[PDB]
Amino acid sequence: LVHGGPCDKTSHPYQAALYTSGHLLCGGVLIHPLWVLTAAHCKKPNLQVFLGKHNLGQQESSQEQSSVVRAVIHPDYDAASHDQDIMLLRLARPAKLSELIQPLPLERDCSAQTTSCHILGWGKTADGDFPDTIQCAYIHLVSREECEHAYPGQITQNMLCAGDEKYGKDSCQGDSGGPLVCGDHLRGLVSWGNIPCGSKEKPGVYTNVCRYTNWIQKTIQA
Ligand SMILES: CCOc1cccc(C(=O)Nc2ccc(C(=N)N)cc2)c1O
Repeated sequence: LVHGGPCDKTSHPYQAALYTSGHLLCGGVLIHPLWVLTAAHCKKPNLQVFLGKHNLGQQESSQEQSSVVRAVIHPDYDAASHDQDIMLLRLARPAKLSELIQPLPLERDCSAQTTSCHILGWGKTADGDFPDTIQCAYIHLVSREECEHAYPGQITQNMLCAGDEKYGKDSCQGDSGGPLVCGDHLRGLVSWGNIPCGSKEKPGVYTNVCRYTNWIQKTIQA
């Protein structure tokens, strides 16, 4: 995450850290004790999910680790365009809830009125390094028309755009699959955007979570 700052220790109980080969790969969102939502392009071998983490460089009393027993990629995910960039991970060990481990409810209304939004993650910062402490930033949803102008022919109905006019606060590599939170609800998942990261003109592109209500519920209940 670029141009942000360290999160408040108690503000992100839904945040998951996804690892492969002992290295951080992606972000994720806890949505049920047994399920974590992430981006479909985060599919890698033997994913290890860490909940209750704030600082990746230290062992924390609140942390809970679990392997993945099932990875469910949306049937219509298109890797080249990032269309339908969503995947459900079933935990081997269900999340033991605490003040620092809680699910985040989903935004089910695609026409939800404008609320305060924020992004978070252990992705690439402004200096180009990967931080040990989770970063946070307030951003705003960008109109579909302005986003279409930024990325001609690339924005689908399964995508949302958000960014920051002032400093270009934006998500980056490592934050993928992490949450775009609007009014204490999951509005989006970090998917793609400007390289190098920065949203002053080209906003961050997020999976439009409201579109996947039926698919998520059908997968969890299957
Ligand atoms: C499975 C690991 O995932 C990745 C691997 C390689 C590259 C990326 C990446 O560049 N992602 C990204 C770019 C821009 C924005 C943005 N500016 N909003 C967000 C994410 C990646 O996620």
